[PDB]
Amino acid sequence: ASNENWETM
Amino acid sequence: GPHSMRYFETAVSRPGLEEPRYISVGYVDNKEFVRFDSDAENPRYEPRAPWMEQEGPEYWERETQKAKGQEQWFRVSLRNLLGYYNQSAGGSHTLQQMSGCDLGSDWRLLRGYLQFAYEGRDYIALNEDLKTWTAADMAAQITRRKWEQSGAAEHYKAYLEGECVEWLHRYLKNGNATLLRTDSPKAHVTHHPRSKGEVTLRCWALGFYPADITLTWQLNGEELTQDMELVETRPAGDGTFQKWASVVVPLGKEQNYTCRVYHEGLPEPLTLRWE
Amino acid sequence: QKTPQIQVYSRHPPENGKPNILNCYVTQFHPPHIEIQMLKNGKKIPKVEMSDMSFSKDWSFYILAHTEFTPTETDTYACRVKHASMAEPKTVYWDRDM
Repeated sequence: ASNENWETM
Repeated sequence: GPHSMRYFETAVSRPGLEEPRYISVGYVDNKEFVRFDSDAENPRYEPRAPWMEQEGPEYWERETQKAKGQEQWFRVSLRNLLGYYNQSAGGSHTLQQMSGCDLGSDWRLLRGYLQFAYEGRDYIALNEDLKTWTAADMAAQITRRKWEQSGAAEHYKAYLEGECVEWLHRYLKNGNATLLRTDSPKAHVTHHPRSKGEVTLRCWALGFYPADITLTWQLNGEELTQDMELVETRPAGDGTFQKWASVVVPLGKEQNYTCRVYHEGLPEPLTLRWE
Repeated sequence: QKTPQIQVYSRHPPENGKPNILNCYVTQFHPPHIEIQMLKNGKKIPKVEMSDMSFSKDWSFYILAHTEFTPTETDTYACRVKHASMAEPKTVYWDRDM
């Protein structure tokens, strides 16, 4: 299962 | 041996005002197992290995939901980088991400991984400690500072050591048969008479899995360092690989020259010569 | 701008008259937008199968283009690639010895 990123770049 | 899970994400901005194309490819031991593509008729995560078909509708639903959020994250980030690098949205730009975990033979965590590229060049990576960031240039520092301030690495550390590890354990179990298999190379030599008696001899290795292989040529027990031409390992398309190594120097005296194939799937290293 | 590396080769060893598969393996390229053509005697082969796009650990892109083909001693086969990093399209001809 994949991951949801946190803060945008 | 060692095990790994990796997700390779790509967002490509589209000049013609349209939204970026987002692709996510999952790998379990360097073999594709899942894939998402925003350009599909119905964009959703799809099984790309037979053993993945056993995951229920709730699994594919949840993964598609995550991919949709990722599509938005890459859209926002794509726009931010355009500002950092003083770029035009009229051109196409590329944002790539690599993340996952490595395990040992005992299935215990070796290390977590999280890396980003922009325009195919390194941008920012999470350090092995999964606490600190390495920015690759002055614009990537803006992101590093922003991510330190938001406690971003803590989120990634939790997944990389938690969920990444737990999910790979399930996949290695469910993919048991499919993952353990190796195909041994089938070798042979070809001779192509070149100019002034100087016949070139080519050692072929075909139908092997995995891709790592070693091919060598020997002149009466002495390995050939120079002269030996070696093609890059290529996929045959059936799920196997091919490679060849060639030696030029042999004239009308070919039996002095011997080829050796080394592969983990081999019950013993192969040795051959001929015409 | 990374320059595409091309390999034109068959799935199985070529035996004239025996149906086979012709592969065009394109690697080491950036950006991901590429144009690949397979040619039978200087002419475009309709029904060229293309692998989905993937990238390597070094961030570069790769794609495998393939076609159903029956080798003969007269019939020639090639792969023409168009990429932003190249001034002109690169053409690699099939050689049964490589």
